[PDB]
Amino acid sequence: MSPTEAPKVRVTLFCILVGIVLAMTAVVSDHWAVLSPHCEAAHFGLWRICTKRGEKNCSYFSISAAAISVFSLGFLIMGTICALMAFRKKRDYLLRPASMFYVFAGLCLFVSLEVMRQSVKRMIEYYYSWSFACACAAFVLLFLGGISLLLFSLPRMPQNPWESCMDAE
Repeated sequence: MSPTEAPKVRVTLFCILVGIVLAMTAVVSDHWAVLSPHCEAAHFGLWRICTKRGEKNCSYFSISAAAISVFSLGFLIMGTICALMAFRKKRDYLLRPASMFYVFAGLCLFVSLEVMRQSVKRMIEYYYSWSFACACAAFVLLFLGGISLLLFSLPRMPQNPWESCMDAE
């Protein structure tokens, strides 16, 4: 009850509940780039590429980011299964891996972010408004709500000569 029902571990776990959906806001919305030739204004994403002058023509062609963000979504889903099952049956050891997959799901958007930047750099201007700063707020959420959940579930630095990690109870 001490590492799983403390409020400092549930403020963090509710914070991941924000970043679980903001990284889902990014992975469906294709709004994190603006092609601006000057009409051929196109808005890039992972899955659909839509050129807007209504003449809303959304289609596909980017593959790297898409493939990389199967792992960012999937890892998060797997992480939840460790985290949803670690609040019951008095097991708290289980949470330790749940904090691993949220760092990974954090860092598998950050490849995605870097992968999407190259596409806009190789292809007329660039501007991101709606879903780069979404995912750069779900990167920084999942990457840092994962490391803090880790240190809020690893026991403590021992602080005394007698104490040891994995110390009884």
